[PDB]
Amino acid sequence: GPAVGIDLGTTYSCVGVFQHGKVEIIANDQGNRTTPSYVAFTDTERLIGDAAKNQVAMNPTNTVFDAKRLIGRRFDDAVVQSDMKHWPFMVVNDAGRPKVQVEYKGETKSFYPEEVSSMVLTKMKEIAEAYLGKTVTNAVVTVPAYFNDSQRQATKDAGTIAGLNVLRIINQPTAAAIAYGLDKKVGAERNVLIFDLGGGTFDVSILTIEDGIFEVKSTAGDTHLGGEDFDNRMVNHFIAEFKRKHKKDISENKRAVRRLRTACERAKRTLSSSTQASIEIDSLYEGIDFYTSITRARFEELNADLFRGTLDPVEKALRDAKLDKSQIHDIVLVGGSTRIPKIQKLLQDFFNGKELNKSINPDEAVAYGAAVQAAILS
Ligand SMILES: Nc1ncnc2c1ncn2[C@@H]1O[C@H](COP(=O)(O)OP(=O)(O)O)[C@@H](O)[C@H]1O
Ligand SMILES: [Mg+2]
Repeated sequence: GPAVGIDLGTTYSCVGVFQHGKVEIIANDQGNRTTPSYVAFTDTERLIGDAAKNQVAMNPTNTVFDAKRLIGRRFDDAVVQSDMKHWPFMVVNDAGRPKVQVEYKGETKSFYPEEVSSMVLTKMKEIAEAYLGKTVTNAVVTVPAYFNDSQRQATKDAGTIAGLNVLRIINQPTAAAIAYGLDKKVGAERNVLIFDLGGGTFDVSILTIEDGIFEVKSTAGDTHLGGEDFDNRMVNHFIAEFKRKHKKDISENKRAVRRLRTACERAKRTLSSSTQASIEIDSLYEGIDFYTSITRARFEELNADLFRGTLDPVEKALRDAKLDKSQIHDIVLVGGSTRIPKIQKLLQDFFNGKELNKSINPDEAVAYGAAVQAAILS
């Protein structure tokens, strides 16, 4: 069976395979080309991917996500301490190692973060296998450039327990560059900036490629800035609107909020191609159907400060790598949030009209690159 490339993301994962000189990003059962990094446990089953995310609103304590934030980390870790204050599922301490605790089939169980990630990895494997019609064994999995030895180990382990022979763990920025062929030798040093604005993390990496050898000169970003924050701005906006028209605050009702957030995320996606989108939610609060809409203009202004602040980490990355705007040769967009028109305008204006590399869907770029690398490695 061919070796596959797997992008194990914080919010979404994606799998691609290199066949006949072309890379194919494989779609799941629901036809999506990316699958949520979600796992859910119920009375009767274990849900993974779309099925898991599609039921979070009613099973918050038993629906796990953000496992990538825990992987390879300790319970005492300040990061873990801060983060766990925001998850509806519980994190327990098992001899210094953090574990997620859920109720599966009425019984209480706990999993190490690598076990949860292995579940998502298993889903990608069977998605590839379904498509290929053959067993998938070898794989190249990607990881952020900033992951340390423990995090890389844990990611590798998540793979082995998923029945995957991890050929190699390569950095996400490097994978993105390989997708565009920016790794080909042109007899000269090339500086490339990877702008990765995903579902929950933002990362800016500056790579220097010489003779086909990558060198991460600098990196910057924010581990808590992503498409989720954009959705939230919309949510808070609609909560206020609902209160105006119906004099009813729905903030307390967790289900109404979660359903609204789902509708916002979807509208947001439409806003990247259309200038307006409608939100049609039946019986949002009590028996009130919430029918409304948003314009791209309004969306842009709701997140103006967030979008704009995106340039700060870019300036920082530049100065650390000791380069001027003019010195970077290529700029590649990675992450689902980069499909947002305002973000593309903003970055391009910053780089004085420089063209952006974005022919490959940004949320598929890393998987795409990993597949090519998997191919050569086999
Ligand atoms: N058309 C789009 N416009 C804006 N955001 C989008 C669009 N398509 C996907 N997204 C967003 O991208 C994020 C997913 O990013 P992705 O790169 O797939 O994952 P990850 O950050 O997990 O690596 C989500 O916040 C999703 O709403
Ligand atoms: Mg990503």
